[PDB]
Amino acid sequence: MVGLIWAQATSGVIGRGGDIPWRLPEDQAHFREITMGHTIVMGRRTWDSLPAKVRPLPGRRNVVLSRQADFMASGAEVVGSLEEALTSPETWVIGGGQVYALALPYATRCEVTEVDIGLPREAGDALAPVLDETWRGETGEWRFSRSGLRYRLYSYHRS
Ligand SMILES: NC(=O)C1=CN([C@@H]2O[C@H](COP(=O)(O)OP(=O)(O)OC[C@H]3O[C@@H](n4cnc5c(N)ncnc54)[C@H](OP(=O)(O)O)[C@@H]3O)[C@@H](O)[C@H]2O)C=CC1
Ligand SMILES: COc1cc(NCc2ccc3[nH+]c(N)nc(N)c3c2C)cc(OC)c1OC
Repeated sequence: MVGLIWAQATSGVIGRGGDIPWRLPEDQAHFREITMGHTIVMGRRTWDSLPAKVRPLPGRRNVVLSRQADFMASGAEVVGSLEEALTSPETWVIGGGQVYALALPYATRCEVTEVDIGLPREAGDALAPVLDETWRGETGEWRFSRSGLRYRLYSYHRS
């Protein structure tokens, strides 16, 4: 099984300036809950985007895609392709616009957090992948963060 998990603004924006344009602790919790104890796959840029104190992501087998051969990611496995990175029976892809798009054709689950912030898609934005008609979605209800950010959860699966 290969799962994708991400948090996006309604517009599909997941990242800008090498960072995420919001803070939603409830989403961190969700991300942590789902990926804990599993293999995670992330782009080199996601790795670099991780605050120092949560890299490698504790409690998960960290795998980082990079084309750079000298690239070292302390406490993670650096690999040069998705197919070397998808070796584990249940891998969560957590890891970058570029990487969701590579990983998409292999995935059978997605966990999406939608954050209710108006943020136009911009050139350079890391963006969420589009799920075509092969996918079946379950949409959760809007909630309010302790921080007043409205957000909701979607779960997607397919044959
Ligand atoms: N809201 C959320 O859920 C998401 C938030 N984000 C945000 O997304 C952004 C990062 O995403 P993005 O900018 O798209 O970068 P990515 O995380 O998708 O990683 C891009 C890097 O991954 C490597 N990679 C790309 N595809 C391949 C391939 N086919 N073979 C070998 N290596 C490959 C390259 O590494 P290299 O250049 O070293 O060769 C490339 O530079 C950041 O802003 C981050 O904060 C991060 C994850 C989750
Ligand atoms: C800037 O501060 C932080 C930034 C990040 N970025 C990576 C990150 C953040 C939210 C996420 N939310 C979902 N639904 N899925 C993901 N794939 C995801 C990822 C991959 C992760 C952190 O901890 C996990 C953190 O501090 C705790």
